[PDB]
Order: sequence, then structure tokens, then C-alpha cells
Amino acid sequence: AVKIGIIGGTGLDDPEILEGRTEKYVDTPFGKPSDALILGKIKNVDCVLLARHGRQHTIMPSKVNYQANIWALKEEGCTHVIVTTACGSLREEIQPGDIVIIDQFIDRTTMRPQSFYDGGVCHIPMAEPFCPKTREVLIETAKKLGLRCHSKGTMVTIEGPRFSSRAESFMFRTWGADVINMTTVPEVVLAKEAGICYASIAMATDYDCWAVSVDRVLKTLKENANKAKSLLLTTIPQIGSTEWSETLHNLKNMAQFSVLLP
Amino acid sequence: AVKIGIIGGTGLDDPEILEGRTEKYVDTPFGKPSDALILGKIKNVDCVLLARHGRQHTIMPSKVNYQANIWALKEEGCTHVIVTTACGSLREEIQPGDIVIIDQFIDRTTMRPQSFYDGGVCHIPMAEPFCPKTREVLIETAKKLGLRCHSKGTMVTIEGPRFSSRAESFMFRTWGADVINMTTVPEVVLAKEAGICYASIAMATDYDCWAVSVDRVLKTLKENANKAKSLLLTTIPQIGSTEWSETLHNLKNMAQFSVLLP
Amino acid sequence: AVKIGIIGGTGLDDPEILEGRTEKYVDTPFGKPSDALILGKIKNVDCVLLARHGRQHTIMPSKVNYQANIWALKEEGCTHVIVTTACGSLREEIQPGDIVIIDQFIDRTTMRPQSFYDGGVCHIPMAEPFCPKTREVLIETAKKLGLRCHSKGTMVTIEGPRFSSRAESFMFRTWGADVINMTTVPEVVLAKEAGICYASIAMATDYDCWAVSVDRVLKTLKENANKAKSLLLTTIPQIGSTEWSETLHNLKNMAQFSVLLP
Ligand SMILES: CSC[C@H]1O[C@@H](n2ccc3c(N)ncnc32)[C@H](O)[C@@H]1O
Ligand SMILES: CSC[C@H]1O[C@@H](n2ccc3c(N)ncnc32)[C@H](O)[C@@H]1O
Ligand SMILES: CSC[C@H]1O[C@@H](n2ccc3c(N)ncnc32)[C@H](O)[C@@H]1O
Repeated sequence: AVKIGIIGGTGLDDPEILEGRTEKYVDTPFGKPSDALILGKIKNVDCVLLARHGRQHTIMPSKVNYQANIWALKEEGCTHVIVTTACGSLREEIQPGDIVIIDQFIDRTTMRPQSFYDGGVCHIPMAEPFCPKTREVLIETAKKLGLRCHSKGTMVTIEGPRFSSRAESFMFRTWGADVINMTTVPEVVLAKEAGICYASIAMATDYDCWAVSVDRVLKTLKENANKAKSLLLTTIPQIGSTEWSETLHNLKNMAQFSVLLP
Repeated sequence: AVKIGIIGGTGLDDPEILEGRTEKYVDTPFGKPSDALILGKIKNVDCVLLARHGRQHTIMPSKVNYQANIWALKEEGCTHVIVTTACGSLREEIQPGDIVIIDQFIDRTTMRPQSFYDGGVCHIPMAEPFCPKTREVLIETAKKLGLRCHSKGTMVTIEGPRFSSRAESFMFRTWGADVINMTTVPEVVLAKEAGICYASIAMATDYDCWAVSVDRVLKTLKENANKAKSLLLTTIPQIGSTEWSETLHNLKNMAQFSVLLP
Repeated sequence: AVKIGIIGGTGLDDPEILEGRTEKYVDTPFGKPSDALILGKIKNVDCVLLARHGRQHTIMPSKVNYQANIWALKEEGCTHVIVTTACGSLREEIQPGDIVIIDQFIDRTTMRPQSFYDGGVCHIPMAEPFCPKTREVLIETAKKLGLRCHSKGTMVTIEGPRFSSRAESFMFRTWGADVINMTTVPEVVLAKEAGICYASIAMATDYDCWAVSVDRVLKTLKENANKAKSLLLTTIPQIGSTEWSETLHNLKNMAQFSVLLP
């Protein structure tokens, strides 16, 4: 059986997406998650919703307890984790409102714990950071819904809370980055360490500055949130009808063998 | 009315620049500024001088309390902030002794608080980090003084205290950086958050290593400090004769709307 | 006279390399070193061995006390420091098992103290981070041993503990990096500040991901550790037969004049 964890990003964390919801505040060895876990279902698939910045959206990217969030979802029994995230576009073809099913990341964060093994020692591989099988279903589903969707993309995650300078924005383009946010790393890294199939639904809200402002971002998100909701509602039932016995087995093995015992 | 805050950099923090000076030690919600504020005037313009590294120059780049410094200047009523900074040149055309009126930056710092909102949440735009109107006057004034001056430039700020390796120096050139220091970020970022018109007078002291040493840097600064002093003395009266009612209004608005309320 | 400090890296820290060994636990102003110092000799040359991750290899890259390690070696009287380090290859010509006598580095670490002067202020030059005379002997010796050895290379040091993403791996190649590890910085930086001749024997264990895993790395290291051991055993006697009176004098001077007194 599968259980989908869902981490709602800025303006993309509507709990109405789940039926038969039940709130559940939890705790973890790394502190409390951003907010209470929302247990519920999409069709016959068990899901767990968690607002990344809190239902009040008061926690800044740098202060989000990524460790607690991923740990909590794992503890609740989540096999997969699909998240949503607002980001800026670094490519002309990626227009505001467009969905990007990212497949790579470039870390630009500086003050963020990125491992559960803060002391054995865990050196987890990051070649393919996002669950390919889940990304495949998201892409096919976006297509069935007729949505503008990019099948891949490299997300550069900055520390924030400030936005990038134009020089940084142009620089990131030369490094091969396609979109930019403040939350993909270390969320994706910790999910890998937990042996969880992780995928991200990035929602381009602007062209960064290669013009970007809070109001601009919140505005585009409001106008496009429905897309991410529809994609999740349609995608998830499809995951609950596929076999992941082997896929999850490989993630479990990679995570375990990446730990150096004393 | 306007009040110019002046942050003196290494070997470019001579308080003799101001007339009718009065020392004033202050405190802020983020601790004490690098040193006492020096209230005074340049012609009929009120100014506030603050030595970035302390009149004894004992505070290292990484330990400077940028938050307190900017907060203190803002509290004292500063509308503008013009600073001086020693830097290394990453371009052949930028010769030691040359002044560079920087217009962009690339962050390479890692352990520095960059916001006043360390917890609402402030996501301040950084497209145009330096006050264009002030930069314009600095450039025209350098021209009137017959000084070698570059009208723009991208400053990469490293964490320090160590200088860059040759591989990093060459790498920064490929990212589009023109000069390099250890203090522009987050000073410029926090000034933007405070709604202050910020501009920087960068003084190239060497060609970094693409050879750079403390003695080399201090030597070139000693020989060229007079330029920055003359530029400030001549520029400031010009700012006190221009209208900024609208310019300051836009900075105030951008700062305010960049705060996410709980 | 000379005394060679040896910092053993992952799977390259065998104490059997020294004769007439004597364990010696020490303390420093920055805490205790990774493990006890192992005093001994290679022929008639006094050496001091120190396992970077501890004889139990339980300390992760980010948590290694580089300050204490370098301080301890300096206090014991070490004039030179030759280390070994497992790394990933970012160049086709650098094959797993190959030795790389690195000559440059690119810092990608974020949470690491990099100076002994955490408060005067020390701004130490990093143009030529590795001792050229020692690198020369290592290269000639590898040649005499008939080993595959690269005479130079740029090491990019990531924070870890996670490995790089493919996007980061490709990005590092464009920045000019040749190999990648998690320990060169700040070990090399602090050694320079201490006025110590520092050189590194990098052992390529894989092609990173431009596939890399703990087991892959440990496997290649086990199969190739003998090379680093032979190189050290053969190189060190050669250093004890050369003159360094002037070489060490210049390092001492550069370190001293890089300190800003209050
Ligand atoms: C409330 S706007 C800031 C938030 O939106 C995301 N965002 C949107 C556009 C954008 C950009 N151009 N650069 C960085 N983060 C961005 C970030 O992950 C952060 O949590
Ligand atoms: C006392 S020399 C170090 C100081 O001078 C500035 N500086 C000068 C040259 C230079 C360089 N090549 N790289 C980095 N900082 C530099 C830095 O901002 C630091 O506060
Ligand atoms: C036990 S594997 C991790 C350790 O081996 C080194 N290593 C080996 C290959 C490699 C890579 N591709 N990227 C980063 N570090 C690496 C690092 O310095 C770390 O201490």
C-alpha cells in the first residue's frame, strides 16, 4: 500500500484538497513540523498534508524545520512525497503560470542542516534527487489535463529571505539553472535520506530579474493555484494504482548503505 | 531634508571629513554598531559617520554587525548611505587606485544574517541594489574631479577572512564579477530593507590573484584615500541640493510591501 | 630539522606506516584533535600521524575539528603536513585509483570556521595554497614508483555530508574544478595561517556523477590505499634530505604579516 505526503508551498497549500480530513499535531527528534499534519484522502488513497510555511505562512524559508517535516511524514507512514513550490523562471520558455516538474537542483543555501545524521555518518547519493516514476505520472497527467508543463528543469535554491541580484540571476543561468526558489534544498535531500520517493511541482510565478516582488509572486500564485490542485487530485489516484514494491526497496537500500557505522 | 550616513571602510574612514563633529554611542535591537556615530556636516548637509571596522579596525568582515550599523544610521534619520570599501580588481581595466561605482553584487558569504526580519517575513527585491540617483552624482562628480572612475561594476563579496585562491579568483571572473571584497553583502541588502538609498565607492587596491596581501592593500589605500575623501566632500553638497521626495517614497513602499504579515 | 605531520583520510590512515610509534592524546585552544597523535618515524624522519575522521572514522567532514588538528600538529613541531584524501573525479583523464597532487581549491563549504583568528584579524593569502617544493617531490616520487599521477588539479570542497547532484557536478566542471571532496577546505587554509608547508595526495575513487556511493568509494580506496602509503614512505625520506630553511621562513613571514593588530 502507499501513502502520499503532500507539502504545500506558498499559496499552494489548500487543505480542501483532501476528503475526510483529521488534524494531527506531532513531534519529532528534531522538533515540531511546520504545522499539524492533515490526514485525509484523495479518492481511495491515504494522504498527509503539511503546509511548509504553516497555515499562517509565517515561517521563512531559512527557518522551516525541513528535518521535522520529512521525519514526521516518514513516521506517519508516507511512501511518497509530492510537494508544490513557487519559483522564479530563469528561462524564456518557462512562462509565469507554467508548471515545471524539476529533476535536478543546485544548492545555494548556507545555514541549513541537510542531514538526519548530525551525529553515524550519512553520505547519501544525489545523482537523481527526484523520484522518476512519480515525475513520469505527473508529466503524463499534466498532459491529460492540457496544462503547460515542462518535463524537466534545474532548480537553484537560494538561502533568502532576500531575492537574488541581477548579477546572481544571470550567473545562475550560466550554471545551468532553470528556475529558482528558497525551499527545494534540503527538503529533497532529507527525503532521499529517509528513503522516500520525492517529487516537486514547481510553479513559475515570475521571470526573477534577469521585477520579482512578493505581490507579483502572490498574485500569479493566486491565479494559478488551481492547476497544482487539479494535477495532484488527478495524479495521486494514478499512483495508488501502480506497483512500487521494488522502487521503494531500492530507495530503502540506498539510504541504509549510505550510513557509516562507528 | 536629507541626512547622509557614511560608512568608512578600511583605511577610508577618516572622521576629519566632517565639520562640527560630535561623538554619539548608540544601541540597537541587534546590538551595538561597530563604533560611535560621528555627527557632523559637510557644508550645510547633516552627516553621520561610522567606521565599519571600528576606529581601531579590529572587527573582521565576518564579525561586523551590519544589522546594528544600518539600523543605527536609519534611527538617526539617515535618508542616504554612501560607503567606501577597499576591494581587489578582477579586470585589467580596473587598475589599483581606481574608483568603481558598483551597481551589482554576487554573494559568496555564508555565515551572515542578511535581514532585519529574523522573526514577519521579509523578501526584499535586489534587482537594482544600489541607489541609481546617488550613483549618478558620484560618477559625474568623479568626472569633475578628473578621477579615474568606472561607472559600474559587479562586486563579489566573499566570507573571508582569508583571501581567494587563484581558482576562485578566475572562477569569479567567469561569473561576471569585476571587483572583490568582504563587506558589500549584507550591508547593501539591509540598507535596501531599511528603505535607505545606498551607494558604494569601491577602491581597487590590487589585482587579487588572477600578489594580494594586507600590506599591499593597506599601502595602496594610504596612497589613494584622499580620492574617496574628495569625492565624498564634493558629492554630498550636491545631494543636499537635489529633490528626493519621490525617490525615498519608492524605497519606503518597496520595503514595506516586501514584508509578509502573520 | 624537519618533522612531517600526516593527516590520514578515509581508508588512507593506516598507522602501520610509522616505526617506533607512540600514542599521544593532546588538547588545544580549539578543543581536542580528531584522535590521538601518533609519533613515529619513516627512516630517520620524525613524523606525526593523525587520522582525520578518527581511528573509528565516526567524525563527518563538517564536524572535523580542522582548527584543533592543525594547531596540534603545529604545536608538536611539524614543519610540513602531507595529507591523503579520497575524492571524486570530474575529469575523464583522472581515472579511479589515480593520484592527484592538487595545487588549487574552490570552496563550497558553508558552516566551517576557517581561521585561528576568530577574535587580531588575519587575512591570509591563498594564491598558492599548497607547498610547491613538497608537491614537486611527491610528483617526482610517484614517477619513480611508476604510479599514475596528475601533476596538478583543482579540488572543489563541498560541505556534505550529502554527495553532489548531477547539476552541481556539471556546474563544478565549468568552474574549472578537477576533483571533489569534503575536507580540503579549511584544512589547507588553516595550515597556511599556521605557517606550515601543506600538500595533499588526492586519491580519485570514482567519477562523481557527471554512480558515486559510500561502498563504491570505500571499495576503490581499499584497492588503492597501498599507493598512498608507498608514496608517503618513499617521499618523506627525500624531504628530510632537502633544505627548507628559507622556504619555512617565507611561510612564517607571510603568516605573521597577515595579522591586523588592534
Ligand atoms: C513570498 S515570495 C518568496 C517565496 O516564494 C518562492 N519564490 C518565488 C519566486 C522566487 C524567485 N524569483 N526567487 C526565489 N524564490 C522565489 C520562494 O521559495 C520563497 O519561499
Ligand atoms: C585589510 S585587507 C582585507 C579587507 O580589505 C578588503 N579587500 C581588499 C582587497 C581584497 C581582495 N583582493 N579580496 C577580498 N577582499 C579584499 C576586504 O573587504 C577586507 O575587509
Ligand atoms: C565515505 S565517502 C565520503 C568521504 O569521501 C570523500 N569523497 C569521495 C568521493 C567523493 C565525491 N564524489 N564527492 C565528495 N566527496 C567525495 C569525502 O571527502 C568524504 O569525507
